[PDB]
Amino acid sequence: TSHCRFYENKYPEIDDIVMVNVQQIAEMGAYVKLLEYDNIEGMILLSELSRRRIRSIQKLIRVGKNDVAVVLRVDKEKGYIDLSKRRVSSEDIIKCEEKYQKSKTVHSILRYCAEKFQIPLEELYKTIAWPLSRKFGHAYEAFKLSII
Amino acid sequence: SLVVQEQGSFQHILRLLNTNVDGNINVVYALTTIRGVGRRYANLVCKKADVDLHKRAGELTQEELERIVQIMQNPTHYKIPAWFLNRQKDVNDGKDYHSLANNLESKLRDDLERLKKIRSHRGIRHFWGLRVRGQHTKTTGRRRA
Amino acid sequence: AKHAVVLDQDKFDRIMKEAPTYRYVSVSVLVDRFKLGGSLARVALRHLENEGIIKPVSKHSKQAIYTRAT
Amino acid sequence: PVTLAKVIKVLGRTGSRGGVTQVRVEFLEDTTRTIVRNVKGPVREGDILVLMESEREARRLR
Amino acid sequence: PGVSVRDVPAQDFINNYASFLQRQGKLEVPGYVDIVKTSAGNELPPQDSEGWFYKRAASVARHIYLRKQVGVGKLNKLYGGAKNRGVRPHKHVDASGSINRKVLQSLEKLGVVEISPKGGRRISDNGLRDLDRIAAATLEDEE
Amino acid sequence: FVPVELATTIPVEIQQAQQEIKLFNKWSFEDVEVKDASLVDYIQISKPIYVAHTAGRYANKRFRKAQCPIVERLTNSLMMNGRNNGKKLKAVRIVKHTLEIINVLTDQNPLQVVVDAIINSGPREDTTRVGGGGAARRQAVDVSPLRRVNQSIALLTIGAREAAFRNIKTIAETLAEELINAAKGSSTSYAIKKKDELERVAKSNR
RNA sequence: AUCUCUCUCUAUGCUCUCUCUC
RNA sequence: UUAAUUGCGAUAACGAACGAGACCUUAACCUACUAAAUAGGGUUGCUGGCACUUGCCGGUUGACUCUUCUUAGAGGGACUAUCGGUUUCAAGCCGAUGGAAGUUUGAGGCAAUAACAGGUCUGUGAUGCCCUUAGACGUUCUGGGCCGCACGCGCGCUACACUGACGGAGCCAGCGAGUACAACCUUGGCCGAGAGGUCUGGGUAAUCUUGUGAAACUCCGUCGUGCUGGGGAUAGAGCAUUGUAAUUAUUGCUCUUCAACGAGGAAUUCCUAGUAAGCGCAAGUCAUCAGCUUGCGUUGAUUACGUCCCUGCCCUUUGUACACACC
Ligand SMILES: [Mg+2]
Ligand SMILES: [Mg+2]
Ligand SMILES: [Mg+2]
Ligand SMILES: [Mg+2]
Ligand SMILES: [Mg+2]
Ligand SMILES: [Mg+2]
Ligand SMILES: [Mg+2]
Ligand SMILES: [Mg+2]
Ligand SMILES: [Mg+2]
Ligand SMILES: [Mg+2]
Ligand SMILES: [Mg+2]
Ligand SMILES: [Mg+2]
Repeated sequence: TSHCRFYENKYPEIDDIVMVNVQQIAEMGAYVKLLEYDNIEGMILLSELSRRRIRSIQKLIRVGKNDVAVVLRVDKEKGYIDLSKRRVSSEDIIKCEEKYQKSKTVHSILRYCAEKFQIPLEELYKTIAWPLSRKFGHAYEAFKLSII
Repeated sequence: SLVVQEQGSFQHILRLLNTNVDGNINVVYALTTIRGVGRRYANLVCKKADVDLHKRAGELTQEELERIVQIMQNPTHYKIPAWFLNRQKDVNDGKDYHSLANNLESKLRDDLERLKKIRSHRGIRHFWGLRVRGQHTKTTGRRRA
Repeated sequence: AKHAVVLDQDKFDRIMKEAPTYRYVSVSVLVDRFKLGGSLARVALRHLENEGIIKPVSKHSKQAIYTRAT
Repeated sequence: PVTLAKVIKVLGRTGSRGGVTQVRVEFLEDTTRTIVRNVKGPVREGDILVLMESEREARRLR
Repeated sequence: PGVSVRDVPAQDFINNYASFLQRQGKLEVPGYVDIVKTSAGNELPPQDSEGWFYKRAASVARHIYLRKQVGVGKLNKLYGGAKNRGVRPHKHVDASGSINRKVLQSLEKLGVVEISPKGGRRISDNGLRDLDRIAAATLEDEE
Repeated sequence: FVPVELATTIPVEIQQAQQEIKLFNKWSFEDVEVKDASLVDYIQISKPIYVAHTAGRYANKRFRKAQCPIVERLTNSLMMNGRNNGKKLKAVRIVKHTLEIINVLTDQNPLQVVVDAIINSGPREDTTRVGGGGAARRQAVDVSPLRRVNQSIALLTIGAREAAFRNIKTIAETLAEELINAAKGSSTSYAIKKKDELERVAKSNR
């Protein structure tokens, strides 16, 4: 099985900007997978999904598609994500998108190696992406630096 | 019930009667993967052979496999009458046959060709790409080719 | 499950040494803790229960309820 | 934080959809307070009602 | 103090009877044992090759012991069940009609099941004795 | 304990003090510990039912639903989704199996564990679609006890159902595991997680 | 003197007609 | 207030009549009465088996004795009864006790006034009127056709599997329906591996089919996260059956063929207790065919006991440049 988080530490932080791929709509909002932090399930409570009343839910959010998001409530014990889409400021959105793209690129890098040789994925993650992140901030930046 | 652990003797994934026979399916249900071979009749064949059904696909020794093949290809001699096999009575020989793997399809094709030659309703339908056995195409068959 | 329907000797040994310490023994449990996956697990369980090893709680088939001796 | 109050009287039932009860909650820790609370579901007199909310109260539901 | 057939658990008893039958030489098996599906309302034939027909015979005997006037048709009705018509809702279809008859014939040959001059089959005294013996054996096995 | 002499054969267990103490099909209906204050006549306990299968009238009054044994209610809840509508015997069997599993794993009287799970899953603060014009506005409403209990039970069953949908794990074992998780230890069970999420949502709203 | 306090878009539509005897 | 123009009461209205209710029909309760080889017992004979000292389980139209269950018939039963409080203490309501039962005890069946330009002349010998009326739109025979298929909806069924499927083996139902001036429901015994044959009898009815030994379920297995033994559509080929006539598989049964289908978008139906759903069965159609309806009966949940937010409805007031009446 393939897993492990995008960033250095296991659990997300408060006011972290994420991109959320929509799985299914229930009652609170949607049990989305955060594509900036692992694949831990969380929800956008029906109040902070859009700035204005837009009536339609499956045209501005859409099942299967990605949404520009921010993490509101985090509980460092087991696994809960109270999430927002509205609290993301104008602009800022572009930055978030860029970050998401970077994350995706990073993910793409870390799977080919695994395919070539199996071996534990956590170990691979440790020896490729994390120290650099710790040194600076994000792995894509490190990659860019390396390229330069 | 078997307490026997078994060492490195059984080789999974077998090439039997041209079509690939996969691993660790329960002999009968391993044989079912081959066209012409079907569940109940496979079971019957196995019984005739006198191999225990509660065994692995790789487990089978070559002799047993050979016997099974023989039973399949020449069915009439081993007490398998009419309410048993594929082409009962038949149109070409008078004898009944339990067609297999790459034979049944060929036979079907031949039949279709003959129908086309002799312009029968069923044949016409087949040529068209339409439903034959009493169906109303008002709703039936919107998947197409 | 990626095959894993073999009563392998090493596997058997593993089962022998991993069924104690853990209180609950079942086919599902075995599948979970990566050894045998499916039909032959049941067989293994049966042949562990001849005299001792793991004590029965269940008087019912399909679902097995077994506890190791304390 | 954990609080719990016994119910004593029901102040009718309010809601656009309805169903949600308006209750008068009395605290078993100091009976000096009788507050108007929103309760979802079947509720009678003399029931211990756990409250995650401490002080916030609302009457009508619209 | 003693034992009878009704007071001993169903499946265990039946299996014991089957075992006894297997042990015994006389049975008069068909030339089509485990070649038939036992029911036309059934999809796949019985498992574990040897026996099963023995088990059915035992069950038939038990049924006969329980009632008085049971024929082939009634027995057939008793066995079988719902035939998977597939796409169409499953109607109750009776078992394979000849198999039951064959079983009855076999029993008659053994001398356990006889006929009554009203219609159908009833138990013989020897048969009853045998059943009682089997019950006793089952009891012994239990405690 | 005290064999009663009959012409008919009766098992030893029945003869023993099961005539004297009437608790379950060989389980303790005593202990009696509800972690929250009172909550009785909402979670039943007390009445020592032998097997969780009673045919009675528990919809024909407002609160009479409470006087259902908790195990029975669990069984009923399990009895859900197409393939299993009716067939309460199956449900009962599954419950028994679950109980056995609980007994095996981390010991204890399973009933108490069940009760704990029921207590610790169910939510204090809930959401209702009040509207504010029919739009996405949900005022935080606190839940009544019986309803809350019912909800908890349902979510527990739902968890089990979710687990079983294409898996090696037979329903009962999975159910037991999730119940244990709910009670205390990990809180990585589905139902409990859902409840917590709901509570969080309620908190962020009014 | 006891109120308590709720909320927004929504456009248009062409096919008849009927009395008695005092 | 009540399900109710249901009451109580205020009273230019008083006394009414429909409607509702009552009423019928059944479903529940009657160890009460009348009764019963066409319904079951009870004891004892007559035997069979195992314990054996009495016994348990049966079989048998042997007597005789009843009637609790099964049938019906007369009847009875609950009327909100009894308190507890609440309400101008009236009308009533919610809770508790007792009760077979307290939602009008559940469900029906009849359903007012007024209509609709609803539906039908394709139920009729119920018909006005117009037409065609002898190469006939009459009539019957032969053969198609309504069953065609690039598509779009509406019902329903089967599934998407472990509470599964597949084997065994447990074993339990209620409505029916069924022969004459014809060819019914079919038992029991032999054929066949199924379907279905076949000589016989029973039954034109509580008796015989049929205790409709029905499924789903119940227990022992086998399989085991796999579009895989889940799914059985589509195709072949063959054996019967009904019919004068089965090709455009009538159906059935055996075989092989194994697709779409990983619980379903926006949407929307149905349901508040023996109910929902699962599961059958019988009947209607029927020569043959149920995925259909109509009635039973098994299995039996979850959540409400409320509000008017959406969708309607009811009355009261209100405003209408609207009565083909907001389309
Ligand atoms: Mg009174
Ligand atoms: Mg009425
Ligand atoms: Mg006319
Ligand atoms: Mg002409
Ligand atoms: Mg038509
Ligand atoms: Mg319809
Ligand atoms: Mg199948
Ligand atoms: Mg199925
Ligand atoms: Mg009956
Ligand atoms: Mg398959
Ligand atoms: Mg037809
Ligand atoms: Mg208008």
